[PDB]
Amino acid sequence: MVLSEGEWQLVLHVWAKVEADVAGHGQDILIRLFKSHPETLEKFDRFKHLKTEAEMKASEDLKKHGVTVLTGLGAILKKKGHHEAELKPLAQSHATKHKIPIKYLEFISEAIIHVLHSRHPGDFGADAQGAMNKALELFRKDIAAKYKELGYQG
Ligand SMILES: Cc1cccc(/C=N/c2ccccc2/N=C/c2cccc(C)c2O)c1O
Ligand SMILES: [Fe+3]
Repeated sequence: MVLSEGEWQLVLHVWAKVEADVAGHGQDILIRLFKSHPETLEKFDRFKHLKTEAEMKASEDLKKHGVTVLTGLGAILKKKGHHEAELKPLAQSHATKHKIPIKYLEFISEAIIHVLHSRHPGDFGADAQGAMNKALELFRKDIAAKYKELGYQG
């Protein structure tokens, strides 16, 4: 995977917008994920009992997790591919502690793209979506590499 500097700038430009409302984007993304793929909700004992979108929107645990996810992802994206230091811990944790399959990472990537488009349609066009897709694909491929290294067939 390789993005042009221009593509990385499209990614960082839209992320600056995500940063103006991290919690809101986080909620939208996780709600999208849980509604699109209900099985992923089973991984959170703290709010796996959430059912309606109203319950999800009112959940402090869901909101907090969305902030954790986007804060971590933002740190990785800003490295423009040179994210070994930030990605290693995330990978090991997801493989040995959380046991998150690669397919789940694919699902959340879909949700991220969808929400960014929904909230920033005037700027998150085909070029930016393509760039973010490549960025998240690189992210997933590098996580998969760490997984395989530790024997976790996620
Ligand atoms: C993508 C991403 C970027 C930055 C940080 C994270 C943090 N993930 C977690 C942190 C603590 C505990 C659990 C985490 N992830 C759980 C999880 C559950 C279902 C589906 C997916 C897909 C998950 O990553 C993250 O998942
Ligand atoms: Fe996670």
